[PDB]
Amino acid sequence: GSQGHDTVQPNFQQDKFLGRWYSAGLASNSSWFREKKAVLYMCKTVVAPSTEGGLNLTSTFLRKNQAETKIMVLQPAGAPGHYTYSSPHSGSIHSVSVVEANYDEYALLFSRGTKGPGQDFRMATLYSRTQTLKDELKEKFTTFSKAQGLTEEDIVFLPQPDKAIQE
Ligand SMILES: CCCCC[C@H](O)/C=C/[C@@H]1[C@@H](C/C=C\CCCC(=O)O)[C@H]2CO[C@@H]1C2
Repeated sequence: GSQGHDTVQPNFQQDKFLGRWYSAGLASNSSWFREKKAVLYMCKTVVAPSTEGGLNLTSTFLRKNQAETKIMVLQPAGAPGHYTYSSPHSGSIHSVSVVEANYDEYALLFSRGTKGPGQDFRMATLYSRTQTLKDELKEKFTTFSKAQGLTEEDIVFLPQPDKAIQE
């Protein structure tokens, strides 16, 4: 048994976090998004400084089940472990918080969206800057998931891109 609503650890450092990253772990607290989460395998993800003085995470996946190519702009909001990025939904509204993240080790972020519609969807992204399995990151994210009420069908850990003939 376990419990927990959510929590963010202040003192975030984009200096040793911003940049290119490798897919390792992901999650989602949505019911409609999960139906699509099962079709998003490994790929490339890089976050660079936005032209508007912020952050821009560009995603890209070629071949293998599905080919993706998008980019979001994250802008800090008050606390260090709190930002927002115009996502898909007409008015593009999103919010993200750093539940932990370590220096030169790994980066973890939780993206939740709260809009009038009442979506109240959440997400957990794990970025590996080494391409290795971290016990702390694995345990911190996996466990933190319980507090975030993750979804077994929403979790995505560096899926195998053995999708052939999907050019
Ligand atoms: C609404 C916000 C969406 C943010 C998406 C995010 O910036 C992308 C993350 C990359 C994912 C693959 C990319 C796209 C999957 C799209 C699935 C879909 O068609 O809806 C996973 C592999 O590396 C990471 C985790």
